[PDB]
Amino acid sequence: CYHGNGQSYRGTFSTTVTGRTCQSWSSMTPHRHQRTPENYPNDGLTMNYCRNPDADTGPWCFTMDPSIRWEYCNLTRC
Repeated sequence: CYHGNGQSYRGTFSTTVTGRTCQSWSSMTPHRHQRTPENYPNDGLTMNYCRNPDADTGPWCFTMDPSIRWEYCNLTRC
């Protein structure tokens, strides 16, 4: 679990809500994006971990599902 909007979340959980696997923020595969550790160095954008680099309402991620752009992660607001 995370606190607030999980802005501070820097945990190693990477499974979407639907049991789908989180894509690595570095990788442009399958979802091509700009939320990179490279564009946002102080965000926690490590590997495929779940983060909220964007003032979302909980920690989310880009999905390894070519069909699913992104989703929240299977976490709970501590």
